[PDB]
Amino acid sequence: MRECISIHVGQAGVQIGNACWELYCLEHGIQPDGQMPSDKTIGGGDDSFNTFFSETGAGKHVPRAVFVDLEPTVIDEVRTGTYRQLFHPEQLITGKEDAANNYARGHYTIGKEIIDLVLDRIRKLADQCTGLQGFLVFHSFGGGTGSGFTSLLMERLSVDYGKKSKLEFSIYPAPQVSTAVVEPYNSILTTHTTLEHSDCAFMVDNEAIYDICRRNLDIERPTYTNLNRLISQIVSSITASLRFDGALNVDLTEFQTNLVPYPRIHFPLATYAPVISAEKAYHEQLSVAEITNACFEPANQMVKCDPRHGKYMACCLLYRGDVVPKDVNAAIATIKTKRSIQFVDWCPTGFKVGINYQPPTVVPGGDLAKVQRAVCMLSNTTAIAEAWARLDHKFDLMYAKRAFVHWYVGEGMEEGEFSEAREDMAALEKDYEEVGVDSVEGEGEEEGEEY
Amino acid sequence: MRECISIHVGQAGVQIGNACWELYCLEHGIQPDGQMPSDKTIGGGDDSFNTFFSETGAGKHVPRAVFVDLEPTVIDEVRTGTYRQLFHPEQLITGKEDAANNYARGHYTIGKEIIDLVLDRIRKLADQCTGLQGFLVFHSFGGGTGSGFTSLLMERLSVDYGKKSKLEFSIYPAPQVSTAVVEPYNSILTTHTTLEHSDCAFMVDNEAIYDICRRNLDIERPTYTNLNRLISQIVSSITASLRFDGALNVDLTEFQTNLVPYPRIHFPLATYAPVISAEKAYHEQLSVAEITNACFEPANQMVKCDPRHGKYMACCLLYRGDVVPKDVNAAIATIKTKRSIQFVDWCPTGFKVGINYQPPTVVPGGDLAKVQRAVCMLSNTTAIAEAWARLDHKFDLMYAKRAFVHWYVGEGMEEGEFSEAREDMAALEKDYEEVGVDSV
Amino acid sequence: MREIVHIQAGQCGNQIGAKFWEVISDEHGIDPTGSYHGDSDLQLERINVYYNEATGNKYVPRAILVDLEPGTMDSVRSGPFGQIFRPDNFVFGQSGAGNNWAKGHYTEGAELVDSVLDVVRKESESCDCLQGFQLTHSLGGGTGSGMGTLLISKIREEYPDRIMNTFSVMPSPKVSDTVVEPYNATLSVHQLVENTDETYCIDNEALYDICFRTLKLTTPTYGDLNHLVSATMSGVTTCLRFPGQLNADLRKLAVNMVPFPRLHFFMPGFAPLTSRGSQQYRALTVPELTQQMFDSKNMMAACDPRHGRYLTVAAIFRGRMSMKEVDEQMLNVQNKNSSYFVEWIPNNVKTAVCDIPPRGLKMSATFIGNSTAIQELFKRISEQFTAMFRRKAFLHWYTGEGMDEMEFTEAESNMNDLVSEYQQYQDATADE
Amino acid sequence: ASVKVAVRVRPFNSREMSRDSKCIIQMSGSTTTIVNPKQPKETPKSFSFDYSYWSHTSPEDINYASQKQVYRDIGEEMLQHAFEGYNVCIFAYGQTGAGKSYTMMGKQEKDQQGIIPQLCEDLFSRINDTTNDNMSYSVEVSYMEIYCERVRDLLNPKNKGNLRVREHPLLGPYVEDLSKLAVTSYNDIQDLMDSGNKARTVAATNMNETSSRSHAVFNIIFTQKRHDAETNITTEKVSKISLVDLAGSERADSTGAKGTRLKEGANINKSLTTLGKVISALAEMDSGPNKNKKKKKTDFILYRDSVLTWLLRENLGGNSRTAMVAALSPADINYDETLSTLRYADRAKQIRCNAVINEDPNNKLIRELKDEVTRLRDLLYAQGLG
Ligand SMILES: CC(=O)O[C@H]1C(=O)[C@@]2(C)[C@H]([C@H](OC(=O)c3ccccc3)[C@]3(O)C[C@H](OC(=O)[C@H](O)[C@@H](NC(=O)c4ccccc4)c4ccccc4)C(C)=C1C3(C)C)[C@]1(OC(C)=O)CO[C@@H]1C[C@@H]2O
Ligand SMILES: Nc1nc2c(ncn2[C@@H]2O[C@H](COP(=O)(O)OP(=O)(O)OP(=O)(O)O)[C@@H](O)[C@H]2O)c(=O)[nH]1
Ligand SMILES: Nc1nc2c(ncn2[C@@H]2O[C@H](COP(=O)(O)OP(=O)(O)OP(=O)(O)O)[C@@H](O)[C@H]2O)c(=O)[nH]1
Ligand SMILES: Nc1ncnc2c1ncn2[C@@H]1O[C@H](COP(=O)(O)OP(=O)(O)NP(=O)(O)O)[C@@H](O)[C@H]1O
Ligand SMILES: Nc1nc2c(ncn2[C@@H]2O[C@H](COP(=O)(O)OP(=O)(O)O)[C@@H](O)[C@H]2O)c(=O)[nH]1
Ligand SMILES: [Mg+2]
Ligand SMILES: [Mg+2]
Ligand SMILES: [Mg+2]
Repeated sequence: MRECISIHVGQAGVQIGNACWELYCLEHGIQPDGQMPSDKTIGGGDDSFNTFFSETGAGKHVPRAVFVDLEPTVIDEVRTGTYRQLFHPEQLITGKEDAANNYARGHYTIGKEIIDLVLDRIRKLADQCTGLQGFLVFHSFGGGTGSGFTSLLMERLSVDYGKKSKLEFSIYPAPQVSTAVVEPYNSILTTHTTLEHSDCAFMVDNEAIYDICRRNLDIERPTYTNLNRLISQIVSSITASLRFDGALNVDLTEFQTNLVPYPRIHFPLATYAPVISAEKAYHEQLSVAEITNACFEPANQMVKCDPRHGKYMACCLLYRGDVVPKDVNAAIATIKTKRSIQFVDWCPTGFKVGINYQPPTVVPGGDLAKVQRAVCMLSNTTAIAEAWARLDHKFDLMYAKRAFVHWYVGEGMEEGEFSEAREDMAALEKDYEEVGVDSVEGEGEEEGEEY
Repeated sequence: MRECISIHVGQAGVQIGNACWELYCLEHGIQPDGQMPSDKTIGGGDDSFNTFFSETGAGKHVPRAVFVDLEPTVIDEVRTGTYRQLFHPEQLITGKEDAANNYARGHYTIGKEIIDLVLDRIRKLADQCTGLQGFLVFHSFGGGTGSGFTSLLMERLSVDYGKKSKLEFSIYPAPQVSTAVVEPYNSILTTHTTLEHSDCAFMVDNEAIYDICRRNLDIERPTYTNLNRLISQIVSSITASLRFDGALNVDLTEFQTNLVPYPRIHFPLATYAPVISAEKAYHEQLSVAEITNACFEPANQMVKCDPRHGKYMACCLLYRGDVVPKDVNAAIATIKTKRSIQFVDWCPTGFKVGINYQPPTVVPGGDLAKVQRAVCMLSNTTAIAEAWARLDHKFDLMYAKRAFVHWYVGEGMEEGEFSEAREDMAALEKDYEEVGVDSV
Repeated sequence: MREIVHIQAGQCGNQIGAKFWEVISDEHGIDPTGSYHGDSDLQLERINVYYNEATGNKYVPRAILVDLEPGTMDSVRSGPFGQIFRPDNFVFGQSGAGNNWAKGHYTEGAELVDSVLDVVRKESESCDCLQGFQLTHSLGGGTGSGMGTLLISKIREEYPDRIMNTFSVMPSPKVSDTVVEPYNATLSVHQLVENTDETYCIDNEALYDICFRTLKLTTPTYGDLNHLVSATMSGVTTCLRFPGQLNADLRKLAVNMVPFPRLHFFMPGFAPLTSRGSQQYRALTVPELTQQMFDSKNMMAACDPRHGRYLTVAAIFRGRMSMKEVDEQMLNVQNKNSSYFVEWIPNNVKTAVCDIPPRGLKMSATFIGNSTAIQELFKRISEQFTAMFRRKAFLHWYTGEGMDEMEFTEAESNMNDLVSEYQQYQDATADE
Repeated sequence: ASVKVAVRVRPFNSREMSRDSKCIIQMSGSTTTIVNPKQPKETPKSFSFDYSYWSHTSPEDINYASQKQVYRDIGEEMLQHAFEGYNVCIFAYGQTGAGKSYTMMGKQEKDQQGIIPQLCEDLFSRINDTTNDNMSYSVEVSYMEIYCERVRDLLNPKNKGNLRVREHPLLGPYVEDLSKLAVTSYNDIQDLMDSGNKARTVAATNMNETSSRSHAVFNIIFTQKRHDAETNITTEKVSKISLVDLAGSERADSTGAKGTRLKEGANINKSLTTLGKVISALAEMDSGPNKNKKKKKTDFILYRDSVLTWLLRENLGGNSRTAMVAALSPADINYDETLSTLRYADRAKQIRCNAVINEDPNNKLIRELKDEVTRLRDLLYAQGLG
């Protein structure tokens, strides 16, 4: 009834997809083989929710997803793993070499010969849907595939469908740590297609999530599984309003209407307040006010950027569990009195509220405590520009001497499709500076005259 | 015979009619179902008096009345109440909404499409009559129906019948208390009806009757039922000379002859003297002098006017009970001896007297006490202009800014029709301030 | 007969409706299955105002449900009274307005309006003599504002004689649930000021304050707010359904309340509210009802009546009481507070009395006030509107659906004209 | 400048002859006197205006007012002001049977033409005579009716849909899709007129065989283009001429209205009452501050309660020179209604116009600065200081 296709590209996308689909199957009571014995025990119900799963005659449920990659190594783990019987066999792997941290190879030397099949499968999936809400693309900057093939796929999807919404959940390069040397080129070349075609893009950072895991959950040696679980919780909180019943429901288009002021500034940050270990789940009340306050703490941000250095253009709070609107109004009122949190003068309201009844689930073997109230906050702010500026510096230090450039031009790329991207990025960095300035004092010349 | 037709219009008229017909039925011995056991127990007499009741072959007595309203919510209470079998089934509701306190709706748009039925029923009722004397119209100013539809009906009746007397019993707006914001417009717009087509208009005020109930009857929280019962008593005292025997009888034409010196001044006041509770009915003689002095008290008037500020032009006293003419001739003298009561120069006589033997009856569950001597006074004086003048002031305060005017215009009335009416009203005031100017 | 058609649009209007039909059903005596199981004989005498008859002695509510999301329809059907309403009246679509006024008014609602109007025509044709309409919605959302004003315009075009009412839940000063409230509120008021006969201003903050300070509830929810709104809704129309000493149709209230056409925004109130544990201390009589009714903290619009002047006020009492006491109390509240009443209307209180009170109460009263202080509310929205229109904060979502800036400018101008009109009588002096 | 006021009396009609009546109105010069039939020889009233017109007695020329006389008196000055650059407007007024239409339309078939075709004749003759190599004119027309708070086009072919009214933020209210058509000759505009008058909605009443059920406005946009390609600019001046034929005030008991006619009369009366309130309030507003203190008290006038007042807001007050033509019935029967008209005519005289001639601001400033600089330079050069 309200369908959403999920597209996962690259190793990061596929692994986050594993975490997300584990969470969804645990949430709706579907076994890893697709059967749902809970419905048989109940004798009938709507548990086969159409937002993510499609039902066949025999009761088997198949997810609405499309996995893509160029290395067989990652998809082969899924094809012989615990969820081998859940997915359709069409996993869309390119049985060849990989892009190898090269944007050009991902875009238009190896991205071809696989894009057509992917688009055909997406066409079949969309035809099965009786009313679409949008797409959810999971990818990663820096990697060759997740940049180039993502750019090509978004271009083709925007041409073919056009009106439907398109959201992203991407891993931005961290300020200090990185697992590659040619990351900035890939990120800068990706920014154009991230800007023109996508409608609302969320960004996260591995360093921030590492710090959150260290400080809050008391895990000294985390791995990618915990980070993927946290991102899965974020996405589930985003999409919970389409599935379960609630007092105030927020559709996917409501996010876009209430969160982006102008078409070019659709880069909000995300946060999840009650991250706490089972041991520390006690000794604390975890009331609505506490989690709402924690959402605004600069230390809990999932991107290495300080909100105190900018201004909040807009915010959107999604609550889940035992919450009553009165406490939400009180929380927002007390937040509006603090002077550290700054709001641009042209958005006096600056808040969106959504409440859902289903509380979050617990994954067996996880590291998050069972709680009765949760909140996910999405903030459109001007601090994020700082992060971009840092990455931009790195790009220049490698492009002055034309390092690692022959690999890119050797795969059919002109040298001046580089500088071009930089200029585009610079223009974006201007707009975030322009919007955040307070309205000039008495913007309409001066007033006061005869009546 | 001596026969009258009663027309009740609007909620106030219908409720006053309920009280009035309860009183008449109790007076004559007619049960609520219309049967009179007194006929089968006595075998004679004329207790089926034709002044108010028409007799059928089976022995049932149907009243001579016409109830009218533009909503069903009020008259339906009669159709499913205690007196459902007394009245004829034809009660003339308009199967629509009400006039909404709007003169224009009640006179031009919604007031029509029911006038024809009302006229047909009145014609049928008057055809059965054999000496019809006059009409009694009960209504209330300030209501859309009671103003507009009453005006339309009065015009049609004057055109059709012409010579029959048409008395009026109306509820004038009070100076201070009120239950609608647009009362002055509706009250001023209907001066033409009461001034041109009516023959004698009696007015009362809710505040005056509230004060009388609070003081004389010791009722702290009265409601409309007591007011209706008192007005019913006054109407009965007016009409009693037609039905029962008496030493001096007064017909309706005699009332009109003695209370109306000139055509345009037919606006007398009415008072009823022995209003007293059962507990206070003792400790007092309630003789003729006491009751006839009670009529002249400013505090016992039924409209908030002070008779001391004007001059008495005519007076008519109607006694019911054990009263002998001697005691009546002696009081008329004492009140002529007193100097606080002023009579105009051109009326050397001043007083008309009538006496009837039938004493007033008591309604079960009522508040008036049983008494052996009663008197109803009707007095034509110049003080009534005061009650008019205040209202005119109110009208001005709303007409300078044209407040609440588009409702009237949207229903077919023209703006100038307001102003014209006001001038007419002013002229009326001017003539009651130049019939007293002492003659020179 | 005086028959009313009810329409509900959006989540807020739909839920308020639900609780209105649970307060009007008990008062007449209707089972959830539609059968009648009452006691008194006056409950069926005027049932046809809000209910149509069906062959099995059944009574179906004469209502119409509208939305652009199936979820709210499903919630109402899966409820205690979901089976009482006619299935054919559940008009809805998919791909809701998305909190966008343009989508509700121009793009998405333009398709569903034809079906809703067909249902409205069918329902109105079956009536014997139609009195008027009434519609419940919230001005802060897309579906409510858009389709409500569109339907109001269409119906007023087709049925010009009949009276039209609205019960609007309007943006709160501090409380905010959506970011683009000012645009929707301005664009909806631009139509409401033109195409309606009465409007009642509801605000969430006032209801929360009443629940806290007067009813002493610890955890209010939307059900209590719907409860209060439903109580006022029933009290307004009580005089059409039960007998009394003084009667007041909706048209009579409109005539007595609206001095000029562009002043039909009202402040509602109800009495008594006692907090379930202090009734044993509080007496019940007409003076205390008037005292609670004219108090400033009782009003449901979050506008202080002491900051302006009462143009005109109306009181509908329900119970068995004396008329002298009522008249004396209204005169007293006039005379003591003469500074707050306009001088060029000699008497500006309308009074009505009905005999049958609510089921569990011995007396009750409802209040409809018309005062200048409401202008304050509009000013707030206007200020906020400017703060987002000076820079085109969220404009491309609207212009993308077939709109232009001229509409925004004229919508602002009309509200400013209304505020100036209300202000003209506010200040003292004026006089003759 | 004040709003000019003209008053004109028509002769008796058959309705006033079958039921006997007498002539109550007199006039001398610009003053008109009203006698009271109900209270005669008590208080005869007099009122002073800009023009009074006695068209009662056609056979005699003693102070007789023909159509050409009234036209030469007001329409010629309005057209001259329009040629200067002003926007001008003269609108009728009166009660059902006052002859408001006979004054603004007249009879084309006779020489006794109204004040709409004679302007058109004078305008077309003037532009045809004054046209040159360096002088050209562009003239366009529109005509709209207000039936019951809905605007309908008469020039357009059959278009059932009603027209929406918008508010340009700079230019004020206007109608959207009003069929504005250009004209080049008398015959073209005359045919447009015949179509428009045939399209107007009319009905028969007991007060008038052919009465009007709608207000009607005639707008002419006139463009003066001076074409000196070396020096001057084209489209030098733009002006608006508008004439209004309001519907007559209905009385109901003396018209026989019923059903649909009564509803139309109610709507007409509401519109006229709103217009009267606007007139009185505007006169008060312009009278008070002008003489009281000049404080500019912020009592604002309200035109939003009727589409008629909204459309004519500029003409009622602001950038327009405006005048009134009150038609009157002489019979005693209408003595009240006639009197009201006279009073409202008086309230029109106190109203003030605030009208200016303007062009593109850059052109005006450049021309004025050039003139000043030329004068200063000439003075300097004449004295040898340049
Ligand atoms: C012991 C006693 O006196 O019980 C009362 C009571 O305590 C009070 C507190 C009731 C109670 O109301 C509340 O507590 C309440 C809470 C939130 C929102 C609204 C009300 C009562 O629930 C409400 C209930 O009202 C009714 O029974 C009316 O018929 C009422 N019914 C409903 O609204 C209704 C709701 C759901 C289902 C069916 C009916 C009504 C009022 C106006 C118009 C129509 C109907 C009454 C008298 C009481 C209780 C039960 C405690 C009061 O409610 C009203 C509005 O009448 C609170 O103000 C009054 C004062 C009463 O004294
Ligand atoms: N949060 C998170 N980030 C990941 C994960 N896996 C990879 N990444 C990030 O992704 C970056 C590498 O890009 P990928 O898209 O995974 O590379 P790829 O998919 O193999 O495509 P190629 O570059 O062509 O090899 C690394 O720098 C990581 O920071 C993961 O499981 N979780
Ligand atoms: N004395 C007395 N006066 C009453 C009574 N009922 C109503 N009134 C008066 O009637 C006035 C209101 O006008 P109504 O007569 O009720 O209006 P209506 O006749 O119902 O006509 P509509 O307004 O169209 O319904 C009030 O000022 C009351 O004083 C009553 O029972 N007794
Ligand atoms: N001064 C006049 N000389 C000759 N004929 C006249 C004169 N005044 C009116 N008439 C005729 O009598 C009729 C009444 O005039 P008319 O202009 O129609 O009234 P009006 O003011 O337009 N009111 P309405 O009838 O509602 O439009 C017209 O048809 C004229 O032909
Ligand atoms: N009183 C009341 N208000 C509500 C309720 N639900 C939502 N609202 C209000 O409605 C506003 C949102 O409007 P919405 O229902 O989304 O409008 P729609 O999207 O067009 O249907 C918020 O400001 C809420 O305060 C409710 O149950 N009761
Ligand atoms: Mg790879
Ligand atoms: Mg009534
Ligand atoms: Mg005409």
